[PDB]
Amino acid sequence: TATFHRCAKDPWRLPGTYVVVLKEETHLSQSERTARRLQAQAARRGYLTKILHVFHGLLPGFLVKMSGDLLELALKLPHVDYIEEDSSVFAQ
Amino acid sequence: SIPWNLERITPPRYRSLVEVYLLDTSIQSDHREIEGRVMVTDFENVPEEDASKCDSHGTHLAGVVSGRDAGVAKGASMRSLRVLNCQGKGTVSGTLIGLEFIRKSQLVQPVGPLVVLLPLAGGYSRVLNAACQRLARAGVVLVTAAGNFRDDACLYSPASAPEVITVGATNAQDQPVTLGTLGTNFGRCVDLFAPGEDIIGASSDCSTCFVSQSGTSQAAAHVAGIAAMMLSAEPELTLAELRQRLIHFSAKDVINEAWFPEDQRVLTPNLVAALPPSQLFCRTVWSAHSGPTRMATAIARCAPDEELLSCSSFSRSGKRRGERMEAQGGKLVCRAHNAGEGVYAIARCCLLPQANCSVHTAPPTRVHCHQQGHVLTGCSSHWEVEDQPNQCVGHEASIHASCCHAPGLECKVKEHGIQEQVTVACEEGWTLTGCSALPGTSHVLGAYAVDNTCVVRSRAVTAVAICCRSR
Amino acid sequence: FVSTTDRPCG
Ligand SMILES: [Ca+2]
Repeated sequence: TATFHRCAKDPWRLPGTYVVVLKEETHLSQSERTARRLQAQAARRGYLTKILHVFHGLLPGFLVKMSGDLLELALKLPHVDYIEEDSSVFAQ
Repeated sequence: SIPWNLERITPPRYRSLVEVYLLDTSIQSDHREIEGRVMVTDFENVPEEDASKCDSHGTHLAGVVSGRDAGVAKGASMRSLRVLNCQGKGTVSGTLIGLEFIRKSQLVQPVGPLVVLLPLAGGYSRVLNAACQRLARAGVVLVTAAGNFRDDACLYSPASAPEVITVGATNAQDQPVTLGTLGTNFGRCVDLFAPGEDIIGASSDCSTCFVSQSGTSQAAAHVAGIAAMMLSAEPELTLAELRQRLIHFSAKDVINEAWFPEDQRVLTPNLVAALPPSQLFCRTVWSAHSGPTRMATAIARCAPDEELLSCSSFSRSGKRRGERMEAQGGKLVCRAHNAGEGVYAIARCCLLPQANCSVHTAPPTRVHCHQQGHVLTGCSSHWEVEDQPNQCVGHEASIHASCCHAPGLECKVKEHGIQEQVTVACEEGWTLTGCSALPGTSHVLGAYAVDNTCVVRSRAVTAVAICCRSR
Repeated sequence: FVSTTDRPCG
């Protein structure tokens, strides 16, 4: 049920930084557990990850600096709703 | 000695407790245009760059919003978040963490109505549209720029976001800003246009100097100021209520639609923003196109506190199967059926208090809203095979009348049968609630409302407009 | 129009 998304304007993509978005009803301590669970299993595979920020107040989730290789692993984490690659915004 | 843009948003008749957040570059907060009125939060989330240039974009825009001499809403309080770096560049993640900071600021030290200006754009983002949406259902007014790419604004964020006012730009001759392959964005995701070319504002070169800049964020800046003044005269306004007033008080039918691609001219509203001088409000909503199947439905929907009084459809082809009003999630919704090139669903979304509305689906001298005191606000019509005030007329077709119980509401039905395009408009003071086509000697491909004008397109055709007032 | 958004306008 959890899906991945990334910007279509290809030169605006920002690979390596991902916005993990959990389901509506997820609590902040659940979101932090889920985010550290990612680093836990990514460390087992010899990948280093950095949780840059954990969200709460508008949407539940977190922002992780990691390889895209871990995207199958991250999609299967509990509570995960969708993941989106970070991308560039510009002054208008 | 009055800048063209400030005169344009002045109505033809004309006679604080709101805060305005701004997310972009750094700001020269001690510029005499904006000095004292602009608290720099010093929040910062900007990517690494791959000094007077750093704050040029945001200084100008804070000046357009509240500058002392060249601002729209002088005396508006502003707070500044840095999300774009010195090259005008930012990230979606930076903008989420920024929007999140605003909401948590508002929970920790509440104030009056909030107007967040988003003078930025990237490609369509699921996550950024969700955040603007959930911030808007919390009660915060978000105003955004349509985009600078002469494109469909639905392909960009937060321009395409649900529940954000998206603003495109126009210049001093009431035409869309276009510059080669660059220019204002357009389409069903643009709510209105505002002055955005040759806009004079505070220049980050000196504390006293001015510059002229262009952009859909300059257009957005006029509207954030118009909304800031609007929200101080009436702080209780919901966002549905504000957007209806923004549309109502705009200048209508001044833009030269020939500057837009042919297929986007119906989808793009011909509105140029204006302040209120010193009622039944309706706006037309266009659907995300359905598809090329013969079993194909597109859906246009109204705001949560917005009633749906009519529903129609438009097929560029002609081969259409009509439209119908259906309840979904507890809300009236408009759904258009394809035969088939594809179809749009054109909903008429109105703001009516003290009114219960209901759909009555029956064949076509019968009356559909026979309940005494109820008004007929709009008539829909759909069929399966391809071959008198409170009454809907048809041909083999199933009718979907929408009938509201409303005390002050008064409704009259104007018609006009005649060719490519037939029009009939409600008289001044009435609001068009429903627009429908009556068939005849010509196949009709669609009927849609344009402010208070009912427009039916055919290839004998009768336009049928339902107009309502208060008393 | 300006680079922060250098051609002229009107
Ligand atoms: Ca919009």
